Amino acid sequence: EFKTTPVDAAFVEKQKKILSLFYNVNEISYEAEYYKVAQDFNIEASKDCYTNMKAYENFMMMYKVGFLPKNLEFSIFYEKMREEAIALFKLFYYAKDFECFYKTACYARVYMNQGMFLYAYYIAIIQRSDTASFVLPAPYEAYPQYFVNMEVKNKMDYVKMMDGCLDEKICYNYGIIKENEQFVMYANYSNSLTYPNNEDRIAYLTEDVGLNAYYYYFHSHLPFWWNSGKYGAFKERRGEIYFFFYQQLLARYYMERLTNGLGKIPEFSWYSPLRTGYLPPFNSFYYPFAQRSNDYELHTEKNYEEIRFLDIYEKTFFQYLQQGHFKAFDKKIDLHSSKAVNFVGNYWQTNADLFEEDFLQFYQRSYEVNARRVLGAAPKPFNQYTFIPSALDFYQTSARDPAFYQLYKRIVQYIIEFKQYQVPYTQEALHFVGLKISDVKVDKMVTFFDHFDFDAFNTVYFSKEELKSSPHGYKVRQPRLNHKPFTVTIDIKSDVATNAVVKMFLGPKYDENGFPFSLEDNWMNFYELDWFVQKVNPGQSQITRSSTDFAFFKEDSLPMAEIYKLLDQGKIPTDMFNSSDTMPSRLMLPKGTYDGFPFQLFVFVYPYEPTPKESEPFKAVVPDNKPFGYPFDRPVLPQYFKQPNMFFKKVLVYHEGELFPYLFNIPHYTPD
Amino acid sequence: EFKTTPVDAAFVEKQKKILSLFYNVNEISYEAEYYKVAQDFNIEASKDCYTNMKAYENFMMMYKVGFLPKNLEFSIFYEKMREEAIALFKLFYYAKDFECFYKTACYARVYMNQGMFLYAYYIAIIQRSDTASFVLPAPYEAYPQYFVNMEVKNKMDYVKMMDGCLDEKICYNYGIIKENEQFVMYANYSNSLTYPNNEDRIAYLTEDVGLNAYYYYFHSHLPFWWNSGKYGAFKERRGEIYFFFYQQLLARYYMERLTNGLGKIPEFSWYSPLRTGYLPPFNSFYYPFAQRSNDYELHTEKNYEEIRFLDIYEKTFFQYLQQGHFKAFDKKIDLHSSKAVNFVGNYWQTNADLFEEDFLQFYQRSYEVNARRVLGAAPKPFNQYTFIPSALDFYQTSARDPAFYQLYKRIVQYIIEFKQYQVPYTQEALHFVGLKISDVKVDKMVTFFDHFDFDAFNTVYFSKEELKSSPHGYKVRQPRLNHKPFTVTIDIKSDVATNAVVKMFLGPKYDENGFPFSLEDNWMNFYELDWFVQKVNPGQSQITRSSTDFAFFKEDSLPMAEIYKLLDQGKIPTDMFNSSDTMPSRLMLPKGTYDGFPFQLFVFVYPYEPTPKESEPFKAVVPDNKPFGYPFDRPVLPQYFKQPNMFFKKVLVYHEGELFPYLFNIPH
Ligand SMILES: *[C@@H]1O[C@H](CO)[C@@H](O[C@@H]2O[C@H](CO)[C@@H](O[C@@H]3O[C@H](CO[C@H]4O[C@H](CO)[C@@H](O)[C@H](O)[C@@H]4O)[C@@H](O)[C@H](O[C@@H]4O[C@H](CO)[C@@H](O)[C@H](O)[C@@H]4O)[C@@H]3O)[C@H](O)[C@H]2NC(C)=O)[C@H](O)[C@H]1NC(C)=O
Repeated sequence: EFKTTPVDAAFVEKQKKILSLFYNVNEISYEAEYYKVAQDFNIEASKDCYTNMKAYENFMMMYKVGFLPKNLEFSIFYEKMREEAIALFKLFYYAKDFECFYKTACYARVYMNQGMFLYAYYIAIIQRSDTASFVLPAPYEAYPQYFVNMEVKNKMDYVKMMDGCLDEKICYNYGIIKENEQFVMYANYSNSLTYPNNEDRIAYLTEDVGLNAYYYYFHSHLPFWWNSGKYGAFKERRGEIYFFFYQQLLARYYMERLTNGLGKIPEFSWYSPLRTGYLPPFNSFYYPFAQRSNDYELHTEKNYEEIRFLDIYEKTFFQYLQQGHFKAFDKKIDLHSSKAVNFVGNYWQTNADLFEEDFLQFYQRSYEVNARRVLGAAPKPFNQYTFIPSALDFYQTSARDPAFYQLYKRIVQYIIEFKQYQVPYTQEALHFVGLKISDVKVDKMVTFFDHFDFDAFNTVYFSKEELKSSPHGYKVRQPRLNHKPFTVTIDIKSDVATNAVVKMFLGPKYDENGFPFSLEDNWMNFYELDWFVQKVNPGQSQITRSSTDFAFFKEDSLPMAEIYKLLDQGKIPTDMFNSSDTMPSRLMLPKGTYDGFPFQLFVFVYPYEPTPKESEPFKAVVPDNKPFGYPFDRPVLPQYFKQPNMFFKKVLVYHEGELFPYLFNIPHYTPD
Repeated sequence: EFKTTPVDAAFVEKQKKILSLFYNVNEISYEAEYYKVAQDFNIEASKDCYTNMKAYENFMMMYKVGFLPKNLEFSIFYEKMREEAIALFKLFYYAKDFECFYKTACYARVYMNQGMFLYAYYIAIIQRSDTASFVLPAPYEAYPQYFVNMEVKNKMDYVKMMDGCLDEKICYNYGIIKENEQFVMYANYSNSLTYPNNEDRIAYLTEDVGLNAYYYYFHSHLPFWWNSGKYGAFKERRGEIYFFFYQQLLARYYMERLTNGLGKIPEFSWYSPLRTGYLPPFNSFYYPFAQRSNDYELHTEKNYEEIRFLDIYEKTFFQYLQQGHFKAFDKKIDLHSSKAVNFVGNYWQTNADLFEEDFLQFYQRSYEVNARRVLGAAPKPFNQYTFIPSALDFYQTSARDPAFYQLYKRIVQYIIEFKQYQVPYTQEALHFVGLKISDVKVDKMVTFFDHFDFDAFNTVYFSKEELKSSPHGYKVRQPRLNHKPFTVTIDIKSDVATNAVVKMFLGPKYDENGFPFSLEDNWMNFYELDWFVQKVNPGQSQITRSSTDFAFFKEDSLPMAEIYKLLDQGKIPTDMFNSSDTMPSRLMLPKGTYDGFPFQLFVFVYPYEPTPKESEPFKAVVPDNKPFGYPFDRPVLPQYFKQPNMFFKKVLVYHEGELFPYLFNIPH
């Protein structure tokens, strides 16, 4: 009951090579294969490992100067850095074949900044079409310092310096135990000291490792600085998925807020104090992460120039809308087409497609980068290779900061302002003639917390001796949200014999007040649970769909220990290779309440139009003509949403066992 | 459904006369008794109707000048108005006997500002020892303009102008119905258009008519501007009563917050914007009530002077705290005693007692009065008699404004700072030698909403013809919170045999965190449910105690129409008589969840010391020399609250039927 895929022996060899660069990423083992291979890799004499001569020579130019030194923090949001990671990726991506890529990576694993190496390496593995099917470690196993609060990281460093536990009893009381000769450290989510306000209610979501990893995978599947020509016809839809990704994520987040009684995502101004502070429980080699207080004044001497830029970046968009048709980055933008939809997203992300070039150029300033800089609260960088980090400097920690959700809310509002220019769906575009949903039934929907382990060994240091055998076994254990399986049953009268699409969303039923949401105001608050095609036949029939089969959710990634165990059996975990960029399903449902929190499930059935065969960047691109998020991709006329083939069903989400995650990490106490 | 008291014939004659002044408060019936008696009343030639000659002549000087004109808004927070209300109260109170009192009242009811009359008349009935036992209409029946949202008031006004329903079925859809030839108007609590924020989650408590009446009652039972010497031995505890009242209230209010996901009462600063606005649906037929927007700057030009005042009034207090001991207002005060608690309360209320005088004087400025003027947001009064009203201008609307709880939270905190001077209770002062609570059991505690009617006839005008028949029958229907009765059973093992005091408190179990509250930071958050004396037996016994019997909660007021019918039978309602100044039962519990919301029940048993034989200003004054709120009148060391004669029980408060009151008011 963990999805398997069989896999042959040539595969095992290549997968083992790729996985091996992730062992002890923070130090160098002189007797690892990678070290020998890098010693033996003559880079000057290797023009013929590369499909692209320019990339090679471009790398050598920067190479001869020198790169970002080992041990410094890496972030693509600083330019000098970005130009280097991009050079590294071009090398990885234009390597003739696998041998070539492996020597290049070994070299980089040895001689280059570990952050930069891991960033380029992940992206290249996802992007190279000969590596497309290989599995990667979960990002929290590759960069545990981005996923572990200081408290836990310190406890582990402490256990290491002592070479183990003084005595068991002392240790157990501090949440430190041995299991099968490995160390396990119980971890709480952070308290009122890092989230000095109500946002702490939600720390179990915002600090969730799955949810942070998801954002990282999203970025690495199509990074802003890269064009999307690798993906064919998807190029003309890149901006669409940008909106969708953020609209869905914020919809997921607002639902968490509702169950924890927290109301709307706050709005703000660049010219005003921002309310919800955040003190990141992280440090880099030199600096504690930058802290932002409650009521932090965004508008100060240090951010004035940035704020001017941000301000006119948004107001330009207003000017576009005001005008309908306008000259923008080559063509005339007409707001009534869908070349408009694409433009809108590329505009807000300042991605490579906006400029219709291959890679983001050195002088093109991004809206999102400057926003993160203002909101990150950090002091200005010490030099081009040394910045003071904040949660917003990385996709791995971004979702920990309340400001992150506020910033994307603002962008999503802006896009929704443009979406006011889109013609709404008519009766005839949504009516499925000859078919009616007569009823929807759902099993009990139940959430709970349960423990979850990962190996954090990459954040622990090891002697020359211990390294000779790839040492690990430093596990973090944490209560994480989860739900039970449940089945949706859909009942249908049908005249016709066609293939059909069934979509299901979850959205709010009541606002923070107690009033029924009205669709005109709530369509942006629905997130997709599922999509699939079904043969329908006339009469009454019924489709059953288990939550374990929902399209947009995955199983927890396996740890590397387990990946290797499986490899020795010719086995690969499906969800880790066929769909890493997908939301973990443990977070499928907001945390419920013991009585049951009211949400609603929208079930929509429409005719299926045979759409060709692609191989797009994400799981969110289903083989359909339909816009992403359809029929909730755009403003609603409510009288058109009483279609026989639509059905809004009230459902309560329960919760069972302890309502608070800390109750799982108390020494002489066991929960429920 | 209500407790009755048999009542003799003399009483009924007097009670009827009293209640008759509360009929059609807003116009005059040329054919009613009160009118003829008022006309026959030579105020000039009847000095001998009064105990106090000074009071008599004082009123006359004033009356020769002139009083607040009829129809204008009356508020005791404005100097000249207060001085006039006090003069009229002096008259009522010093009336030789009930006859002179009636005449004066008839006289006042005819020639005077009706609001000013009602204010003075209420208080007089409560204070005069020959009226001590008589009953009063609930505040919402006497001043329904202060308990009705504008939409409802207008629905009634237009029905009157129409002389009834044109068409039953349009009317129905607007929540207007005929019942026994009386009109019933259904009323919603106000929407985000009234509280443009989170505080609207709670409108069902803050707008609640019981809760607002309760506050009006607490004021009238002992007004800040008056002396407390009428209650003798109680005078030494007036400040203690003042603290306890607000502490309890805020504790109750915070519990409603917690069940609606709301957290701590925000703190504020006179020199910064106040986050939470208030827009009242009330008007004085002249000005609408002043609105306070969100993020309203307190420190603007028109408030410079008042903020200066409020600022030193506070800082003077800090200086007290810093100095430990000092002379103030005659006295030498040492913050280690209880002559201290009393002083501290009196200080904060600037009441008459703080000056050792009979009535507040013209020029002794009140912190609460200016706090309320600044927070109330109104432009400055136009003249002596004409201000722009705010919710904080009246005891009967105060509880409706978020700022009200913020203001009293501030005062109560300053008192808690003082309380750190008080020496904590020790093991020996709390331990009951030879007695132990072995268990506490509680019935299911269930809240719910159900309908409640009152007569709003007082804000409707009638013709000469109609008036001849003193007319009513304009009823408002509203969902109100409520709970099902429940029993607490306490199990006690004891060695010997004495009378015991049993006390029950309700506190939160967790903060907005989800984290257990510790007693150190929670003692202020317990509200008292009950107090009673018990004969304890040797060995094992069980005390059973029902909610319907809880000492600090009352049944609902009956409307006058019902009071009249009871009087016709020789009966009155006990609670309106014996305990009007007590909180209503239905509000005993905060709204629960279907779920069941986690709180704790604190059960205390201590030895009974037969003491005081008194004459009570409030029912909060129980015949015990212990402090009010004992053992939660002061900072706690959590390790002394483990005596066998204490039990903390987790209870869960459930809720049944509809969670939102508006679903109770939907048409077809
Ligand atoms: C206290 O507060 C509550 C809540 O605000 C309020 O209840 C609301 O009352 C209104 C009418 O008084 C009610 O709407 C009526 O609604 C019904 C129900 O409609 C339902 O079905 C529709 C499809 O058939 C669907 O589209 C709706 O969303 C809903 O589920 C409806 O039959 C009425 O239709 C209209 O009639 C009016 C006549 O004036 C015409 O103008 C119009 O052309 C329609 O024919 C009408 O809309 C509403 O649903 C209630 N709100 C909620 C949130 O439940 C109470 O009235 C208020 N009570 C008092 C005494 O103040």
